[PDB]
Amino acid sequence: TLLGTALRPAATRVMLLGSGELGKEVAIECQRLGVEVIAVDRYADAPAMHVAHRSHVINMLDGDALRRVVELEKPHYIVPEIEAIATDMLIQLEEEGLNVVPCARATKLTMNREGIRRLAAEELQLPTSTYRFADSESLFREAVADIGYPCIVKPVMSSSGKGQTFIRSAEQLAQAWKYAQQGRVIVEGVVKFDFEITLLTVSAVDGVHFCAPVGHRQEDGDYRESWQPQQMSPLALERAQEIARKVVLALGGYGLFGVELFVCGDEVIFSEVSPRPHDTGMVTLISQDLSEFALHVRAFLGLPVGGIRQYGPAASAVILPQLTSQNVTFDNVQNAVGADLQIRLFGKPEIDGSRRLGVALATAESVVDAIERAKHAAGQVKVQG
Amino acid sequence: TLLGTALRPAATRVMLLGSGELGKEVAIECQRLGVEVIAVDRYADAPAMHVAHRSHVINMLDGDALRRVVELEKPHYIVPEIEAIATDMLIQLEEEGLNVVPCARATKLTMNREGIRRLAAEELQLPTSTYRFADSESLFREAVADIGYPCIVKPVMSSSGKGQTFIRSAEQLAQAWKYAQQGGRVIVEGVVKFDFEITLLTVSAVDGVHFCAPVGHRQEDGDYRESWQPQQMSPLALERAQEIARKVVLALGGYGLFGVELFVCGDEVIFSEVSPRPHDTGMVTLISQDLSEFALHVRAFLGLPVGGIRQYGPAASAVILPQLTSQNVTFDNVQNAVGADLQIRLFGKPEIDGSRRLGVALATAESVVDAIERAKHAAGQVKVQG
Ligand SMILES: Nc1ncnc2c1ncn2[C@@H]1O[C@H](COP(=O)(O)OP(=O)(O)OP(O)(O)=S)[C@@H](O)[C@H]1O
Ligand SMILES: Nc1ncnc2c1ncn2[C@@H]1O[C@H](COP(=O)(O)OP(=O)(O)OP(O)(O)=S)[C@@H](O)[C@H]1O
Ligand SMILES: [Cl-]
Ligand SMILES: [Mg+2]
Ligand SMILES: [Mg+2]
Ligand SMILES: [Mg+2]
Ligand SMILES: [Mg+2]
Ligand code: NA
Repeated sequence: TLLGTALRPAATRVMLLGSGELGKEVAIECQRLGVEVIAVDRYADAPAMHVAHRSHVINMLDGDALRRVVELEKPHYIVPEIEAIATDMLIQLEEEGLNVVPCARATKLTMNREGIRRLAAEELQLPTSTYRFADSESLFREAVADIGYPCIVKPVMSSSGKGQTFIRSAEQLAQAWKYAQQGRVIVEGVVKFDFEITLLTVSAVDGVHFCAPVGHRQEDGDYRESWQPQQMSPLALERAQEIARKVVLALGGYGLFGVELFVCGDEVIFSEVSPRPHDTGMVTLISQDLSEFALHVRAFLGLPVGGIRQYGPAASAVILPQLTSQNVTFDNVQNAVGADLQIRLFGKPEIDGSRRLGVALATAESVVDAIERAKHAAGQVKVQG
Repeated sequence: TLLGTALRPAATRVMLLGSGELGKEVAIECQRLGVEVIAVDRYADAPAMHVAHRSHVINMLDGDALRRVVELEKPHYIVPEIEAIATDMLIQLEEEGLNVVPCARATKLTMNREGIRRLAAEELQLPTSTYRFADSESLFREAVADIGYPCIVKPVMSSSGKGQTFIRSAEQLAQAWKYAQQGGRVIVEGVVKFDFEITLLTVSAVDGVHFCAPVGHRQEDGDYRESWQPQQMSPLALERAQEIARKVVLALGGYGLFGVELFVCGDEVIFSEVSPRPHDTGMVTLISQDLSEFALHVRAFLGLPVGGIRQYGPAASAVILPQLTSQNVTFDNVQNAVGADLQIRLFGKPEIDGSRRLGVALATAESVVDAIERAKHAAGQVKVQG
């Protein structure tokens, strides 16, 4: 591995496609190794751009645009932060010699539930929830019919629980199908798990390594809190890793992956996977020697991970206000930091509704205490408009 | 404590005067809190400018120049990273309402050896080496004869051991003086024979004075080569060291992290000098603590409470200090400089012309001895070319 000096002619260049808070930390980790960072997004002043060398505002769903910025910047690595990109142009660019992290196929399979679900379920023969894909309400209707209640319906091209609907009644169908169209879907058979985890799996030169399992709390399709390590059976864990390894290897390429699983007893079920750092993984900003962000960069740059140290019970708790403003201020911060307590404020230029503006990070003697400590600090911050 | 959003009208603005690798980290820590950062230095593309919202290049020794840029960016805080700045204007600005970190007086006192030495030694009555100042070659010679041999002569305005001579005899008098003139006034200090020296990273915050675990370091030709933490010391030495550090920081005044340099002779501690800001030897904290010295400085000067500092066990830093002339430096064999319990930092410095710290290797282990070896080893693996 040979790295140049940022801004100099031999500099190594990283293009970030998506400049939110996750991209912001990858940017910091690149900066730490003197890697040149170009932050791209669909709006100006996205958090990653504050810390990048330069930025571009584009319609990332626009392949030609994507091609134009890439071509212009000639990056060594292209790192997408989100799903909402023209993965087709990624494939081409890759085919053309660009290094897409972890690999372009990976991005593609994961932006569509059909791909990923089929791969895992069918191709890899892994435990997942019961499901069915539908192209028409009739079929939708037909499908929900076969899955039963309750059931989840999601757009094959959805995230943050967008267009999704939890179905316990035939009456929602009308709207359910409509939401899911707001035109193909999946109907999944609700799983009754003890808890949900994120298994942060890094694929690198020295193989696949796992971070301690990350548990978390979702609400209204937003993770609220995450913690590490989530208490799991040795057997349960062994199984989770097996599934994660098969999947990551199956998708291919070096990088940090967020493998979403459900745990019931010693039983593990595959849900989905992010071919990049996952929001729940923000707890690794205080819980490990190497954050998920640092791991992603180490991996993609072709460097060996070797090992991941975990520092005890730890937690993250989001700062998720809901208001409209283009001039947010945060008061009472002195009560949101302290021993074994930190906070991050993203630099997002405005908000109009519900948005994640920062996160509180905490460590403690117990996972439970870590969670309270983190929750309490996020809650002391007064978000003003 | 109220913080705005960077780039927004109510943004909280921080101006860094000096954009080196130390400033770089301070900038990342500000950015992590959505703090707006303007990086200033005497050359372009300096490390911290890589991560700043905006950058300017001026003569920071020029009071007028300084005032212009402050007028132009209207920062809430002015954060000096080096000694060579218009301290007299800082004072003005601080009176004109600007927050100089930790304070403008602390900055004036420490910009020259005389200010800080007389304060510590005379006003604070802290233990220090014997010393004598001199402004002529003859007075220089008079000071040596009074101080005796061996002794060390140093220019009053300097750092990273520039123009310093470890004088063992009269033979060296002449060259010593000349070289000293190369880096006016000089200091002649008596040689302290300590067991080891430390940097005690002291944080003055709204909630008091906090101490990081002692950092030991090894110096060579003006540059620190390795640093490690914690450095073992008796309980008594640790207490005396913390008493000294608390006195000096409070005496200097203001919130921030300070780098208190001490010599340790068994249970006795002697004051050497102090950085009114993060210290290069403290880079080990980038791997060894929950909050690096940079995260700490920011926390403190923003007026937030520290609460406390977590130390993760034995660790060390080892500099990447090549010697070459280039404006396009590259680093190879990187795959053999990082791994389990092993990391590196590459600063992004635009050029080199001789010896210059371009990065640092960091490692943790079960003992400082193993950490240091691991870290020197990794730094050594890096193939610097240009
Ligand atoms: N079959 C299922 N059984 C039980 N809970 C489910 C099921 N599918 C989803 N969930 C829950 O819903 C959350 C979001 O479901 P996802 O399928 O991950 O949706 P998404 O829109 O892709 O959200 P992201 O991308 O993970 S943020 C999960 O984290 C679970 O809490
Ligand atoms: N009186 C003294 N006795 C014995 N050793 C000394 C004495 N003064 C300095 N040294 C040694 O020389 C090193 C450099 O001295 P400094 O006074 O710190 O020089 P410097 O130019 O200010 O370097 P910086 O500011 O730390 S980068 C110290 O870290 C000690 O190792
Ligand atoms: Cl004197
Ligand atoms: Mg998803
Ligand atoms: Mg999910
Ligand atoms: Mg000095
Ligand atoms: Mg010194
Ligand atoms: Na001040």
